[PDB]
Amino acid sequence: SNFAIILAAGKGTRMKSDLPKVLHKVAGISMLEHVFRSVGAIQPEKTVTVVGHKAELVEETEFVTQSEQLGTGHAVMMTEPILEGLSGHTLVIAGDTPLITGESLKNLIDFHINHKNVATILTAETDNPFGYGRIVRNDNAEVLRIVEQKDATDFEKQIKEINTGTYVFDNERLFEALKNINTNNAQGEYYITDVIGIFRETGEKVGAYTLKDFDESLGVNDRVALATAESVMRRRINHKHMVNGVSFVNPEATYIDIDVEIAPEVQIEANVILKGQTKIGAETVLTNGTYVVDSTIGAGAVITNSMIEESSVADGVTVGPYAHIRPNSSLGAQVHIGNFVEVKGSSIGENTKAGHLTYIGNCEVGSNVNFGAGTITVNYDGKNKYKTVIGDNVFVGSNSTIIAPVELGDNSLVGAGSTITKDVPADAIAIGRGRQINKDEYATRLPHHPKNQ
Amino acid sequence: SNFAIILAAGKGTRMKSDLPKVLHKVAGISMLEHVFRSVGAIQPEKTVTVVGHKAELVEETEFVTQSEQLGTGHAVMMTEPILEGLSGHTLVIAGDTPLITGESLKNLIDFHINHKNVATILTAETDNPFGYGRIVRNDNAEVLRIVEQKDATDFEKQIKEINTGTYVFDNERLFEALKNINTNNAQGEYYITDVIGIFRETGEKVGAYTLKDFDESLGVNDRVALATAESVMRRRINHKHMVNGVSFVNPEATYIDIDVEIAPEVQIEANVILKGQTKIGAETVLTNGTYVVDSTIGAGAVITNSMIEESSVADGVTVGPYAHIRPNSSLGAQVHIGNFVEVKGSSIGENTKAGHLTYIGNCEVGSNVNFGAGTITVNYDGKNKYKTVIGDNVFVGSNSTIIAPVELGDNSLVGAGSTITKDVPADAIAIGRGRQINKDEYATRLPHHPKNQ
Amino acid sequence: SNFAIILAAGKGTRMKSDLPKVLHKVAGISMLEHVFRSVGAIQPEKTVTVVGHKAELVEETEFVTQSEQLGTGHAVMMTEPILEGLSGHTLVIAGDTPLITGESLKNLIDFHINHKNVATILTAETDNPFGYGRIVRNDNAEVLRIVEQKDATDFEKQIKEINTGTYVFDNERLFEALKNINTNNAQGEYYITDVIGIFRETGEKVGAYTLKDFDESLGVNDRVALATAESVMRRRINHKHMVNGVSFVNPEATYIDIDVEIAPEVQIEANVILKGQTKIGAETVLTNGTYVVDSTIGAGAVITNSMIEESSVADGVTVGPYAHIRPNSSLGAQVHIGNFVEVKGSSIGENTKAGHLTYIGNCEVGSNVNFGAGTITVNYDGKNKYKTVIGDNVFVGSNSTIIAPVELGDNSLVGAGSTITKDVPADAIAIGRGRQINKDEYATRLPHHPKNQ
Ligand SMILES: CC(=O)SCCNC(=O)CCNC(=O)[C@H](O)C(C)(C)COP(=O)(O)OP(=O)(O)OC[C@H]1O[C@@H](n2cnc3c(N)ncnc32)[C@H](O)[C@@H]1OP(=O)(O)O
Ligand SMILES: CC(=O)SCCNC(=O)CCNC(=O)[C@H](O)C(C)(C)COP(=O)(O)OP(=O)(O)OC[C@H]1O[C@@H](n2cnc3c(N)ncnc32)[C@H](O)[C@@H]1OP(=O)(O)O
Ligand SMILES: CC(=O)SCCNC(=O)CCNC(=O)[C@H](O)C(C)(C)COP(=O)(O)OP(=O)(O)OC[C@H]1O[C@@H](n2cnc3c(N)ncnc32)[C@H](O)[C@@H]1OP(=O)(O)O
Ligand SMILES: [Ca+2]
Ligand SMILES: [Ca+2]
Ligand SMILES: [Ca+2]
Ligand SMILES: [Ca+2]
Ligand SMILES: [Zn+2]
Ligand SMILES: [Zn+2]
Ligand SMILES: [Zn+2]
Repeated sequence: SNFAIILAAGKGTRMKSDLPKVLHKVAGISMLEHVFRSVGAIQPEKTVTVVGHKAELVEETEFVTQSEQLGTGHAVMMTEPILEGLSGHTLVIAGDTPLITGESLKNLIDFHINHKNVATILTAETDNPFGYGRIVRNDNAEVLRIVEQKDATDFEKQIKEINTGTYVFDNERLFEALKNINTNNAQGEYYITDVIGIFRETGEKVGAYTLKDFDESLGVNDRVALATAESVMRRRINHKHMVNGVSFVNPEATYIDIDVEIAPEVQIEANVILKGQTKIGAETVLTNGTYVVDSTIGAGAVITNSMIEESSVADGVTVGPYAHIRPNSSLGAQVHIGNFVEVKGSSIGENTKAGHLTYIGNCEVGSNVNFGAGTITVNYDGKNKYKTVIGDNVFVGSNSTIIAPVELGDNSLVGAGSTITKDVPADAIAIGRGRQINKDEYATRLPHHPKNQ
Repeated sequence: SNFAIILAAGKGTRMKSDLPKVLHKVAGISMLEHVFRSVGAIQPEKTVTVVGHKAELVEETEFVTQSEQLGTGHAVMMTEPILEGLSGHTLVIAGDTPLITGESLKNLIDFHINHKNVATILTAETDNPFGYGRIVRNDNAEVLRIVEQKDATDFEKQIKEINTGTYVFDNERLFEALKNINTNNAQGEYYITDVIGIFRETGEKVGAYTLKDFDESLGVNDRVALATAESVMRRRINHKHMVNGVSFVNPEATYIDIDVEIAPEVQIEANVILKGQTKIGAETVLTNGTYVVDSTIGAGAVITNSMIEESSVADGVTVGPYAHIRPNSSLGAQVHIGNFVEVKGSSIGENTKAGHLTYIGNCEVGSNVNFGAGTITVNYDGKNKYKTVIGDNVFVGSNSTIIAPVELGDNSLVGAGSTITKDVPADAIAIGRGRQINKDEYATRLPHHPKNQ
Repeated sequence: SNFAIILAAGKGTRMKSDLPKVLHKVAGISMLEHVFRSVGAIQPEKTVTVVGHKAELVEETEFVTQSEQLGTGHAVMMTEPILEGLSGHTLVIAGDTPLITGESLKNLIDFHINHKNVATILTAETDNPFGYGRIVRNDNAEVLRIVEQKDATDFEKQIKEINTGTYVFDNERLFEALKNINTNNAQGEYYITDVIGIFRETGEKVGAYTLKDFDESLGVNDRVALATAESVMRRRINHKHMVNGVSFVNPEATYIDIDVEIAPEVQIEANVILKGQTKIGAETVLTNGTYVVDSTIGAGAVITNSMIEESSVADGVTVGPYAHIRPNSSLGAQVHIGNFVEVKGSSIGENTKAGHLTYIGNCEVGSNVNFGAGTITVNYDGKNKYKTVIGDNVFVGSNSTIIAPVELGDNSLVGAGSTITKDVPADAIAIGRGRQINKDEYATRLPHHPKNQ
């Protein structure tokens, strides 16, 4: 009953990009993927995407290639093999209108079914319709035709209802009308709007469903329009989170990707970034500058101005300010990671604290461990990485240098300032540092001394 | 002459919160506290706040409890014991309209006094009055009644003047009208708007004072409206600071709490956060990402992308970028705290420099001290914290580990890379590190060496 | 044919500033410099700037001083010596209207030439013209006069076309009309608008060119208007970059100075700051919080939440998060600078890595060097700075302390935790640290041990 054609071969010159236009991201997914999601709401039996140059990349729906730019008519014709003969209602939508909703496309197909139209145009009203196709209606307010700006009479220029370039067609007629135009065109290019002209010649019924919101119809041709799309999608996402019980200091300046999940009672300061497959648990606090990519954060956590990537963070964890949790990290329940701390490829057990100026790389760390300020786990020799194992209740002295592969046994202490080259037994202390020597009056000889300035 | 009732027991379902609705913060204080401040402008002899569930928490004005949700009429009746019999003008205001100003409530009470009204409604005009109570006026433009959306005739739906749910009543009549409705209601619930209906029955004079600004009347029911309130209050606060001589790169994206004080000639970049009892002195520069909580900052300071909490910062101080001044710190005149430095529970004397990768905790530090990059004050043994005392003109070597409790005497130098376990006399040097040994050609054996890749 | 007078002596009381008003910056240059750039579009033979108090500072165009505030008429008269007698069209513009474009001033002078006017007023339409001079036209819609608010009839108050205080005059008449007013004034002050009154007395032809955009005419009197000017100029700059192929997550919250150059295909997250003579190469990624001053960044770089000042960054470089590249640094091709790293006054050769918690100051560093986490180059003795030279393929051990002046030879390794006081030959290792000693069961005696809590 329902088919979908997505036009993804249109010109992208004004993007000034080596990336095909429809692959440019809005809130973490391509414009094309936003259109795939809205198209999904009509439950189409077949979906055909028409691509052009760099087809391989877009493919890397059913796909067909448009090798030559001969207009939207030729584009739609590239789906003839797959859709010719079939009965039911065929949506034609651009890959560069990512703000059109599933609700809008459901209401388009229903309106078309409703009025037994051969074609239905998705229209919208704007007070500045310059450049757009105008929807011409009669006394009875039925759709007669689409008039382009260049063809518009001064009276027609007054028309505020415009063509969004989104349509539903009776599938059978659509492929019949295109062949007609193609063969009798006396010209190379042809346009999906040419089919509306043919239906006018035959008196076949064409209708228009108007979007309440003109801004939903945005067709992205450049990075100005890309940023407008980002602004609308950001507002849409953040609105949903607020209705679901998430507080935002500033939802106009908080950057949350389309698939991020956020539990009720979360508080988000301005200028928080959440990306990819990120999940935030109940009552967690995210402060200004926090940046989370493809990570799970538990309940009752506080992430202060920190960057967390491809990692798991348990309930009650405190991170920051200015901490970096790098890929394949796990922070256990109630872990504290303080300022200027980097964790990479490491598991950290519950209640463990690394408060300051510390690097934990390729470590397996137990519960109730304390990392002194300035602790470095040394994991790399210039060719290979080595694992360090740290047991429960270990006290790693400030400014210590732990050279993997070593094991620090349960309850051990590393003396502050120590270089550790060998395993430390459970309940031992290890000390690897110079003994302090004091030299009376020697500072009087040195350039910092007041007596020497 | 003036009384005030604050309705703080209304439903909060759409907030999706375990915190009562009116306690949700806007610019650093509860919505209820914003209403207490606007109510203060009418100098009320008595102020009564009606609370519901979690009453203890809101209490933790005079307070009365509404154990049962029987409507705003029952809410106002919970103040009968305290206000019954008294003469003068009684403001009724919701705890969830935090944008209404003192100026607006002064102009409401004056307008009511003016026209010897028995009731005055605070009204506003909007082009989308759907859902609101409509204010019905006559040829003479006097207020006849309030008509709810569900009762509105199609002609009444056209009315753009709405009820904000803020009122002034002649106190005597108000408690008389409520008893009447309560006893003869033939129903459980009753509404403050029911009193306006009764005055219509008796021909008692009801007037309306219209807000110039409809957006001032916002009643917060969800976190969408909470963020709108934050946006308006942020704009209001930042406007006041700009008129008072504070420059903002972007006042729509700068987050300054309601009671923060900012001297003239301060320059604030976008995305600065100032919270609580914070004070900023003249000509100080705050750069993007700066976050200050409950701190005093002097004149001619430059805070670059740094977090400062419960601390005092003197004139001429430079902090950042990426520094953390933690609670109970004092930075003396012209102190420099550079990148990746944490100061906690420490006093730092004038002209002292800690430029890099340093932790200063539980230290008393003198004037003209230099902390080398990588210096750690070690203050914690896993149970107790210990104090370090550092004298004037001390040179603390890079990458040194100072294990409290020790004293570094005036003009002393700690050798770079030293572990310090013992006091250092004034004018001494202390060195606690291994002597360098060179091994010819040994690097040729190791995995980093080009010859081994 | 074209002359320009810039009025830069007007009152600045509402700025609450010791800096003269026109020197306040918008997007990295003074409001006066924005006006110099728009004035440049008319190719003036002579440009005269009238300054007042702190004249020296504005001077630190031709300049003339207005020692006494006797109005804009007296201001323009201070240019009589330089412009008296000359023929051609004289632009009069304020130093505090920085949003007026070159295109607008070209269209003003052309319109004036066009209609052989003796005067032309730059006008604009607003729905709130309160306080402004009204432009009075006739049936034929010719400009009769300028009427100030205080002189306006109720009919004249309705006029929405306002005086922006920008003009073109026939130079000869202008200086003749001013002398007339000055001598016969019976008063101290006189106004450029008084010249329009005189032309009305003589029937000399006065015309008005209307700005399409009223907001372009903003005259900055306070820091509220300064921030509005910042908002418009930020939008203008960011629009140009987007049309030129730069992606912005949020162009309303990205802070790019007027002369910053940005290659096509650059991606900029929200809350990026680019200042001064900054240049960004093709396909470079700048993430949230990045702050660049007077620096060149190559192609295919990724700057993650980092501050880069007066430095050069080659192609392929990765910086951050939370790195600080300080003045007179150079990062060679494919260099990696990781979290909590500071580079100052240092050259770093290609493919060199400093991933963590490192300070590199006054160093000459070769290619394929590895800095271990926690490495400190010690460059300062409290009086003088010293240079360290590091060769190619050097492996600088984690937590090492390199005390300048030393040279680390090609392919050398410094043992982790080492203090280095002496040169290290090429292909050597250097070790300067305590040997690890383990003490069985000693941790059982210490306060961290579970058995002691
Ligand atoms: C900034 C923050 O995050 S704060 C939190 C971090 N906290 C810390 O880093 C605190 C770490 N504390 C230390 O390093 C301490 O110096 C300890 C706990 C190592 C000192 O312990 P003490 O038992 O008081 O030291 P003490 O001088 O008694 O020495 C203990 C043993 O080690 C030996 N020893 C001491 N110093 C050295 C050395 N440099 N080399 C070899 N052996 C040594 C002693 O001879 C003694 O052995 P013995 O009993 O066989 O003779
Ligand atoms: C990154 C930044 O922030 S830069 C700013 C920070 N600046 C610094 O950290 C600079 C610190 N400078 C140092 O550590 C220096 O190495 C000093 C100043 C300690 C070196 O001083 P010098 O006097 O040149 O050292 P010198 O080798 O002469 O040794 C002085 C004394 O200490 C002794 N000594 C030297 N090294 C050691 C050691 N490892 N253990 C014990 N004693 C030692 C010497 O024997 C000599 O004593 P003696 O005269 O009784 O024989
Ligand atoms: C966190 C990150 O960024 S990870 C990346 C950073 N990576 C690093 O920092 C790794 C650095 N690695 C090291 O420091 C290592 O300990 C090395 C590579 C110094 C150890 O090398 P090895 O050759 O295994 O050490 P080994 O114990 O064999 O000692 C080598 C020589 O030095 C001597 N030596 C060892 N320790 C010391 C010492 N403390 N003092 C003096 N000499 C010493 C040995 O006696 C031997 O000499 P000899 O052959 O004449 O007797
Ligand atoms: Ca389009
Ligand atoms: Ca260190
Ligand atoms: Ca309400
Ligand atoms: Ca002005
Ligand atoms: Zn990262
Ligand atoms: Zn903090
Ligand atoms: Zn800097």
